[PDB]
Amino acid sequence: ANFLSKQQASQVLVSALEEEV
Amino acid sequence: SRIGKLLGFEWTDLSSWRRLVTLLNRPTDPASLAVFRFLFGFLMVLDIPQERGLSSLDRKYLDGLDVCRFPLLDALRPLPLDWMYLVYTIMFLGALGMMLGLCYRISCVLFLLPYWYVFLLDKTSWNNHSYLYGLLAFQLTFMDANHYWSVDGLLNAHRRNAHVPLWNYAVLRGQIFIVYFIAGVKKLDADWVEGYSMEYLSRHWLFSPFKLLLSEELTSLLVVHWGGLLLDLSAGFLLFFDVSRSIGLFFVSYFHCMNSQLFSIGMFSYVMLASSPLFCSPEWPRKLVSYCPRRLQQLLPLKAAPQPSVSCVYKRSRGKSGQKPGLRHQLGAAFTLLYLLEQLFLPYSHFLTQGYNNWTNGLYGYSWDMMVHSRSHQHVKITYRDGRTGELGYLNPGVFTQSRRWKDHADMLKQYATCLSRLLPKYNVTEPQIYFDIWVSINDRFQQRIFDPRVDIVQAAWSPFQRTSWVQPLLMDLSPWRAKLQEIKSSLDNHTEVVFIADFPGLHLENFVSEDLGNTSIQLLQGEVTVELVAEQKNQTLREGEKMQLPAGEYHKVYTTSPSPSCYMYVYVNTTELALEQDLAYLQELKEKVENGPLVQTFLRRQQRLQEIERRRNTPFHERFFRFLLRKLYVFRRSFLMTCISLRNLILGRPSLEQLAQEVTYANLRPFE
Ligand SMILES: CCCCCCCC/C=C/CCCCCCCC(=O)OC[C@H](COP(=O)(O)OCCN)OC(=O)CCCCCCC/C=C/CCCCCCCC
Ligand SMILES: CCCCCCCC/C=C/CCCCCCCC(=O)OC[C@H](COP(=O)(O)OCCN)OC(=O)CCCCCCC/C=C/CCCCCCCC
Ligand SMILES: CCCCCCCC/C=C/CCCCCCCC(=O)OC[C@H](COP(=O)(O)OCCN)OC(=O)CCCCCCC/C=C/CCCCCCCC
Ligand SMILES: CC(C)CCC[C@@H](C)[C@H]1CC[C@H]2[C@@H]3CC=C4C[C@@H](OC(=O)CCC(=O)O)CC[C@]4(C)[C@H]3CC[C@]12C
Ligand SMILES: C/C(=C\C[C@@]12O[C@]1(C)C(=O)c1ccccc1C2=O)CCC[C@H](C)CCC[C@H](C)CCCC(C)C
Ligand SMILES: *[C@@H]1O[C@H](CO)[C@@H](O[C@@H]2O[C@H](CO)[C@@H](O)[C@H](O)[C@H]2NC(C)=O)[C@H](O)[C@H]1NC(C)=O
Ligand SMILES: *[C@@H]1O[C@H](CO)[C@@H](O[C@@H]2O[C@H](CO)[C@@H](O)[C@H](O)[C@H]2NC(C)=O)[C@H](O)[C@H]1NC(C)=O
Ligand SMILES: CC(C)CCC[C@@H](C)[C@H]1CC[C@H]2[C@@H]3CC=C4C[C@@H](O)CC[C@]4(C)[C@H]3CC[C@]12C
Ligand SMILES: *[C@@H]1O[C@H](CO)[C@@H](O)[C@H](O)[C@H]1NC(C)=O
Repeated sequence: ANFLSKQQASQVLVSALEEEV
Repeated sequence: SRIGKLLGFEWTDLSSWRRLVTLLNRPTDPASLAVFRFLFGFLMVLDIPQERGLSSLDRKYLDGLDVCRFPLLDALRPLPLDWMYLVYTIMFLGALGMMLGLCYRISCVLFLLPYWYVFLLDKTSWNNHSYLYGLLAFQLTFMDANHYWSVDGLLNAHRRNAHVPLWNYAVLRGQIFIVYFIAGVKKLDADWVEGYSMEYLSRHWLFSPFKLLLSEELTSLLVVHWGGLLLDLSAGFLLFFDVSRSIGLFFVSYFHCMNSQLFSIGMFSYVMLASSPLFCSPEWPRKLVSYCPRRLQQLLPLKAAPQPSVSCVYKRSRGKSGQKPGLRHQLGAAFTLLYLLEQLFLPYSHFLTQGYNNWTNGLYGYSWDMMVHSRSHQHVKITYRDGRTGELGYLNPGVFTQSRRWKDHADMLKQYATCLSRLLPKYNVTEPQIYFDIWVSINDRFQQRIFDPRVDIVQAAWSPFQRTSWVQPLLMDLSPWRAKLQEIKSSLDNHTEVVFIADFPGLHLENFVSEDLGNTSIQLLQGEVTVELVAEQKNQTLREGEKMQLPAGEYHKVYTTSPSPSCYMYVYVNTTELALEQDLAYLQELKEKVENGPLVQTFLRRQQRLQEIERRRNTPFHERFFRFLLRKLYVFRRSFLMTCISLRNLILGRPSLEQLAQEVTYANLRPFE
């Protein structure tokens, strides 16, 4: 449950601040 | 003596070490210090189970788990779960003793040590208010805040209503003026002044009164950015001087009350709202009982005068010449000076620790730069190559981690790569070589790679005092494109989306368009790129202005050939999504017309969610208050029960698995729902 394939890994087309916990 | 009234001392007091030592140990009323100590202890007691993570310790530190951890030092390791519960219990007891004033010094140390151990345990939980809590505890350890309104005076008639030295207030006042000054001198960055950091914060309903005389963009530019910068820069000067104390008090109170509602930053707002009466006279609690009714003036302790103490040096014109200060007074003065100097210097120490400097300087947590830089992540890809057979595989991004902050820092990335290298052999993999490919856009800029994708991070070189070599520089000479980017984004339909990408020369981007992503195209804005279709092997060159349509369900590669960085954009439509919505709307309209003369289930559940939202809007605030109190009570009860279970296990021993299961199931009962 920790391996992908080339198809799902290469999908590119699918803001946060570090102070809020 | 106008300056003597303005500053509280004279120039002659700073002309010698002896005079300064005498001035810094001047007797002072201890009431304000006691009130601040009580409030700080109470707030820390309330904060320990919520933000520090006492109610998630079993999930975070579950025994026998494969997790990658990010400590400041790899020599620091966590203990088993029961010893974590013991450490948190000790910290809670220390905070309670600090609040009550009972055994002040021992309680201070008991709170101080485990807190900093837990703080240094994980680098991914550092922020500014946790750092402030640690600093405040460290300061309060060396003070004497149990000289008034404390249990320690009831069982000892030598620390009740006694004087305190002056530097006890000077240290705290100097600290609260570094927070506000070094926080508005970091908000003189072009992205805060121009109004790019917090652009959507003005949409809140709490800014509605300002909209009666200002436009939305003007409200965002003036009230949120410039007003905040001016308040941060001038709050300390307003609070210090008694001519303008009331206006400064009102302004900072309004500011912190607003910030408590806008964001979720724990107890930061309440802490800094109780640290502002430490700028008023040290006798304000004593004077505040003169306005309460005399009926309620008899249950409180009698307001006598402070009694002499050995901590502060005494210099009187008639009451003897004065005693030579001992080691205590000189140590206190030296501590004040050195601590203030170091606190001033530390936020600007980033030119020494060059290994922690990414796009943003230093590690986050100790530089007083809040809500200045915002990040957006587009794609993350982790690929390993087997060192024996050469097979290529892809890992799920963020597998053995409990955070997401490793994507921005090179040290955290190195730690994650080492953890993966150690953990992968357990899954039938030889020694791996791991590569990373992360696209980040900071403050509404072009998306670009932050790390080199051709470098094996396992064997890379990283040092704390050396600048990292595999970190891609931020393309600063593309910010003036943001107005055109915003215009292009605004000039769109309700179905299309746009992605802006800037690529370095010599690298290429490989993408796989999904089947549902029909009608996708690439348009070039600057530079020159070549697009290759993997299926039909052929290259096509592009120039500034033209666009090309790409197929669905196929691999395509984009190559950058210009000597300078080039930027393009993606325009794509979800054909399946639009078709689904249009048929759903048509069917709903037809059914409504017929009645009045799984897609349906999705529409009905969305309508049910909207109805629930509108009913929660219509209902008053008392149900929300009841629910909030119920949730808080549940979290407190859960933490208490798990702590008791672990303490019993530590003291006696593991009784049995069945009984353990029964008590664990009991501990999550959700009292009232
Ligand atoms: C020391 C406790 C400080 C508590 C921190 C609270 C806030 C202060 C902010 C500190 C910023 C960063 C500190 C930089 C120096 C300390 C770290 C250090 O030396 O060790 C790091 C590094 C390895 O770290 P890993 O966790 O493997 O790196 C992650 C990727 N693998 O260690 C080494 O290289 C071995 C030791 C070499 C340096 C040792 C120290 C030499 C002198 C520097 C003084 C250290 C600073 C102390 C700060 C005091 C005042 C703030
Ligand atoms: C107009 C000329 C000065 C311009 C600006 C003046 C100060 C600006 C705003 C300062 C806000 C608070 C930051 C500093 C807080 C610590 C000093 C402090 O609280 O002073 C008050 C206090 C007396 O005040 P009260 O009796 O409450 O009188 C009420 C005032 N109406 O005075 C003292 O603390 C005496 C100590 C002298 C300064 C020592 C503390 C700071 C030391 C600085 C360390 C850095 C080293 C370099 C400095 C060189 C100093 C030799
Ligand atoms: C004495 C033995 C028994 C003790 C208790 C008996 C049963 C009562 C059990 C209490 C369980 C729940 C109460 C504790 C919750 C306290 C409020 C709290 O922490 O609120 C959190 C909230 C932040 O929440 P977020 O999730 O960020 O909200 C998002 C908003 N944008 O923070 C605050 O509200 C801070 C306010 C500080 C506390 C308010 C003080 C007012 C009440 C004072 C208490 C007076 C008595 C205290 C104890 C008396 C002992 C003699
Ligand atoms: C028996 C089972 C069902 C446990 C359920 C009880 C809980 C509702 C208890 C367990 C821990 C208790 C808390 C433990 C510690 C404190 C600290 C205490 O802080 C103080 O100010 C008290 C000290 C003092 O003023 O003398 C206030 C009550 C509170 C929140 C208690 C409120 C009630 C809690 C959450
Ligand atoms: C600075 C800002 C956000 C960042 C940050 O505030 C945060 C989150 C914070 O935790 C903090 C703690 C202590 C010191 C500084 C900071 C901050 O940096 C947003 C300003 C907006 C503000 C909430 C309204 C300001 C309005 C003007 C002051 C106008 C006066 C009011 C009118 C009645 C005349
Ligand atoms: C593919 O998507 C593009 C982008 O939305 C469509 O181009 C738009 O076409 C409409 C005409 O119906 C124009 O009004 C818009 O101005 C066009 N957009 C842009 C950015 O020029 C295109 O029609 C779509 N093609 C198909 C077959 O659906
Ligand atoms: C498409 O053009 C590129 C030149 O940009 C050709 O050469 C490749 O260039 C990239 C980027 O420099 C290298 O990483 C590759 O190794 C080059 N060779 C190949 C085979 O990709 C590329 O050959 C052209 N494509 C075709 C099908 O001719
Ligand atoms: C049992 C052990 C792990 C507890 C940890 C204790 C040591 C490491 C803690 C206790 C007090 C801490 C110090 C408290 C205050 C400051 C000032 C700050 O500006 C830099 C960090 C610094 C200097 C801390 C460094 C870490 C420190 C020295
Ligand atoms: C939108 O496109 C994605 C692929 O990028 C697809 O998984 C998703 O199902 C689409 N939306 C709908 C509503 O089908």
